[PDB]
Amino acid sequence: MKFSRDVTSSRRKQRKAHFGAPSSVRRVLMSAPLSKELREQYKIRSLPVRRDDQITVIRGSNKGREGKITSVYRKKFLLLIERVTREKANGASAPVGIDASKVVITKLHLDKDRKDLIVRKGGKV
Amino acid sequence: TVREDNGKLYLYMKTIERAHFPSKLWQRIKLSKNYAKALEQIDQQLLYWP
Amino acid sequence: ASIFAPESLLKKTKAQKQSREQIVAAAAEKKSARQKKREL
Amino acid sequence: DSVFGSTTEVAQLKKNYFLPENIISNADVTRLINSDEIQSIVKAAGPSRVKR
Amino acid sequence: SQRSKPASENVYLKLLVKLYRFLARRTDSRFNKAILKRLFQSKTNRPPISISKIAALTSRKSASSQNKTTVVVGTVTDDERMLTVPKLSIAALRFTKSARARILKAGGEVLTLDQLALRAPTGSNTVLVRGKKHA
Amino acid sequence: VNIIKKRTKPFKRHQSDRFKRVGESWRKPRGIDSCVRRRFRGTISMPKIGYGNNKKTRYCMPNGLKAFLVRNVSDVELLLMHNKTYAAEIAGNVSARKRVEIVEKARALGVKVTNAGAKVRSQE
Amino acid sequence: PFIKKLAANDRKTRDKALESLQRFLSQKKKFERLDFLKLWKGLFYCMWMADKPLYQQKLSDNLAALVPIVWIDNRILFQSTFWETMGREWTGIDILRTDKFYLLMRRFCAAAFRDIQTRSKTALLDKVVAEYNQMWMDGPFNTENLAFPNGILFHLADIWTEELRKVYPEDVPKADWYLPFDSTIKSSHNVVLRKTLPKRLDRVSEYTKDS
RNA sequence: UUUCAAUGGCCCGUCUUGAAACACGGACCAAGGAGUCUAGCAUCUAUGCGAGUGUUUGGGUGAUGAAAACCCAUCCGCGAAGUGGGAACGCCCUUGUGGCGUGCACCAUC
RNA sequence: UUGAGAAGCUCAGACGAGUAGGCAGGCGUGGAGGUUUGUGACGAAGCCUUGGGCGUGAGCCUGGGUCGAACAGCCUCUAGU
Repeated sequence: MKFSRDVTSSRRKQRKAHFGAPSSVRRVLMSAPLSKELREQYKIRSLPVRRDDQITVIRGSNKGREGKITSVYRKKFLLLIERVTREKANGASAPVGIDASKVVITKLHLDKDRKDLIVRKGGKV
Repeated sequence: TVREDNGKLYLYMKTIERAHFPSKLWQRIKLSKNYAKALEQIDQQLLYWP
Repeated sequence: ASIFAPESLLKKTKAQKQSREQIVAAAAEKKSARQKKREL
Repeated sequence: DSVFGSTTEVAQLKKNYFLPENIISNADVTRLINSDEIQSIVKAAGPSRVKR
Repeated sequence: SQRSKPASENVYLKLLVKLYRFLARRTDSRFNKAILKRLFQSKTNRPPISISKIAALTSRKSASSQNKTTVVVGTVTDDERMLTVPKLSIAALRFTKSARARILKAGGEVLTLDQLALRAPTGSNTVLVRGKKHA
Repeated sequence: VNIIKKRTKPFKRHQSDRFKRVGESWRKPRGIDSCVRRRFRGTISMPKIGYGNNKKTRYCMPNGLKAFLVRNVSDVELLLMHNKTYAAEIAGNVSARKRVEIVEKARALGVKVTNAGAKVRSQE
Repeated sequence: PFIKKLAANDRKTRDKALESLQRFLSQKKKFERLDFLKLWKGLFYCMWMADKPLYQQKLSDNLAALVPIVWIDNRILFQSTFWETMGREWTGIDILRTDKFYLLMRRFCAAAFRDIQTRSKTALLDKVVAEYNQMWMDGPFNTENLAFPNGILFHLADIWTEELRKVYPEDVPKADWYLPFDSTIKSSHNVVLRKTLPKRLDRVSEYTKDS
């Protein structure tokens, strides 16, 4: 149960906040779990996704697939993973969007900003 | 009452004096597979009941 | 060793015996009275 | 006992409150009806559902 | 609201009607028939009777109240105006808290209508009383 | 014991066959100048308490049993003692996973099921 | 002998407390009436909680056999307090516990006659019954106590002769055995009681002197 | 269910009128569409307490929603200000029959 | 003899038009508290049907088809019923 009068349990206001969120909020809304190896080595459970991240698809028809994240589609809350495509009528390959919570991060595109993020969120390297 | 447990019928009885101890409220005995003996078992255990 | 025939049962059986005695006596004289009545 | 009191003693935590009393002392009507005091003076019961 | 069952939803009042339904038909007493009829009556038709009226009615004229139980199907309220309460035995549906304390501390006893049915199942040696309906 | 039905035709609302806007469900005619209310000759019948069926055979199916709606196995076990008076009727919203387990349970209990072959096939 | 232990929720504790109370009742000291009244509140609830018919037959036997254990001086008070607590709690029992308490009263009815016979070995029988008839008259058979239930007295009338014959299987000596009933039938303000007690009672005037 | 045969069967609502005649409303279907809320008063019933009764203007309090529940200081409102018949009961005793008493509520008589 | 939802069970007789109006018991709808250790992607609700059944009736249960994510029975509360 929530006891703060500063947070709303209203489904109307929760749905409006999620679907009307700005880009700097959808960066956090699009978070993915880390693999057990990374999770117990970086001391971090989940991180927001990013391009060049290496992920494994965990749920859906494409379950078990792996690949880098070519681009994150924050408008529709979708990830676009390389070689995870669908053939069209004319044979052109249309990429398939995957929710960020349906993948797991097996390798992190480490940067100084993310390295600072790890030590910030109780992590280590 | 009589109820069945995994193929064996049991006679369940409760008394007024165990009414406030739910774990020990109902007592249970085994009823023989022999029908005549099962009827007599109910008669002996329920003696002077209505 | 044995159950002692509850005392409510004993009280009822004594009461039922009194009523059963009355019923037989009432019907015993009713049959004689009815037979004489039918002849009348 | 202090929150509710007793049917004769006032509650400590409720000023001037006594537990409600009952219209019947013993609420087992079967015990009163089938008692020795009452069954000894009732007239002989007629039958149950009677023959046609 | 008065004919064949009380309009009351009180479960314990239904248990008294059940008890005197048995007593009315299994005994040839008009007391059990009268008590049963007054249990179906409404609150307006069952006026309270003061503790002073019971004391006055029992010790009236020749008095000689002996120990007859006073029976009222109603509430026995208190009369603070009277100062000395006699030794009385009253059976009623309800006693007020002051009336019950005054009756008990001043000698006698208070009974319910089911406690009296076990003492006088035919209502023998009972003083059946009523409250004035003038109001 | 045979079930006698005083009437088998339903009581239709008056003038329900002339208009689509007026449903078949019975409505008491409130018109004073209505021939149906005054019960002339040739006018339709009306629901009267005289048409009420025998109390003993009321709610009884033509096979002599009374319907008992069943939503799971626990409901059908209640009819252990009343299998000669009641028939199990599985509800319409009970899935085929539970319909099969109700039918198998009702078979050992000796209980008739009114719709036992619904949403399933057989495999001998 | 703690009363709180006599009314415990487990039967093992109640049996242990009953055994400890066996010694407590045999002391050579005078217990006041209130002390026995409180003691009989626990003992009533020790009997009130007995579960199976075989246990409550033995439990009522244990309570009845407790009477000769009590000191002779305050033995009458033990019985007189038993019939006081069985009169004020009789109407509060339910219909499923009356049969277990009927037997206890019956066992104590015979416990009075058996104690009468024991004291008759040394002292004369006339004064022993007089002491007991005083207990019966001041207690259950009191005419000024309108609240004492007739169910107890109807039971006592039903078993008075049949439990006296048990104590004296060979012959019953002359005594005022039926004195409490004679006083009650004559001068009781309960018309139901005096109109039905002679029917229930089966007093045998074979030995008592003709009036 | 459709259809046939035999027998029967004037269009519904409103108003009118003994009655109808009437005059009105009705192309069809869907959805919407009319004794509601509140203040006061009186009867009745139920419930609580009862010569009392009413916590919620307010204060206290309430960590798990704290607009709830729980508690009540001072006021105040409204209330308070003999003879007959007879319910019921006991006692009889020719026992039923009736009589002898005790007499509620209420109605008649002072 | 088991027939004590004593609010049950049971026996008997008479009776049955009905406007205004009086009275009683029921059917259905939206939402609320409780409950069914309730139903549901192995198909909820809805709709369709010369399928079947129950009730004097309001109505209710169900098969088949269609359909695609919620919903109901019981006690009580409530009303833009």
